[PDB]
Amino acid sequence: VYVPDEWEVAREKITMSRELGQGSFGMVYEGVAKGVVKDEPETRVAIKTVNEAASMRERIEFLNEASVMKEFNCHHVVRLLGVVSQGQPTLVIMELMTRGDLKSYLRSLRPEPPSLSKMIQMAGEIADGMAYLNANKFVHRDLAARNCMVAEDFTVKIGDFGMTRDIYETDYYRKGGKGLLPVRWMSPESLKDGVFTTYSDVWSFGVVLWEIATLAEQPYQGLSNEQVLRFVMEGGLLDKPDNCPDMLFELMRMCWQYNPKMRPSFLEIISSIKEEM
Ligand SMILES: CC1(C)C(=O)N(c2ccc(S(=O)(=O)C(F)(F)F)cc2)C(=O)N1Cc1ccnc2ccccc12
Ligand code: NI
Ligand SMILES: [Zn+2]
Repeated sequence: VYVPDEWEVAREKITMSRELGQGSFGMVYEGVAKGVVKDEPETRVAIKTVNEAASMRERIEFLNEASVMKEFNCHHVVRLLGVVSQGQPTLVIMELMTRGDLKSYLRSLRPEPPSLSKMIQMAGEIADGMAYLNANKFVHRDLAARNCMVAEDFTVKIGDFGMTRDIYETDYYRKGGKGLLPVRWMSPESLKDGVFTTYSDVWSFGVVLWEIATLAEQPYQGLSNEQVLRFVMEGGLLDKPDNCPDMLFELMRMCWQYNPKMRPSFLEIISSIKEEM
């Protein structure tokens, strides 16, 4: 069960354009929306949707994951703008991040070195969103560059585009043939016991920093999914990226302490980069 509220907006006011990709519950689109932002008759939006052919309790699961965003007010987490629970298909409308996911954005820079400054900006802008989420008692459990989102001004925001895009099929393993797992981005304790925490979010952040420093290479390129498990669970780590600044590899290491209680908080990460400006 879900009860509509003041977030509800009318299907009429929402246009869909070109598709953005396959979501957990449906296709996702680019669009425009009216009367959803103050002094702004039109607003470009991401329209997340459901397949008419999905369960009623999956249309309920879909809405109650958007109900979590109603609580948030951080400029580094992608903004919930409205809901359309009434009728078919069921929609959520969000802030449109006009440069898409951090992984495509970094990959688009290969054939052209980004400055320590810019890499440390991006790093602080990810760590701000995550600090907020961790404090509003939210564990991302799929923090990766492909789940960060980039604004027209190049500011980075935490988002989540699910585990279902064709484009990043390499980044997921159906372990034991169960559900998809982003094994390359997972803490040793997430891999062994299925323990997701703030602290395992800090591990995924270490791998995002690696992704920024490598321009989104595949972590542990040349190991199989089962070989990644073995390597990380026995205390293995990623190598210093080529041309990696000292300050940014030391962040990485901190985030990859085997003992979760040894990794720093996002709050401590922000403090740590702040004494570097
Ligand atoms: C799938 C879609 C629409 C979505 O629902 N979320 C999302 C954002 C935040 C949360 S959240 O607040 O729970 C937390 F904590 F995870 F951050 C949960 C889900 C995206 O990021 N999305 C992708 C997306 C969004 C905006 N502009 C895009 C432009 C180009 C390509 C994709 C774009
Ligand atoms: Ni900021
Ligand atoms: Zn379900």
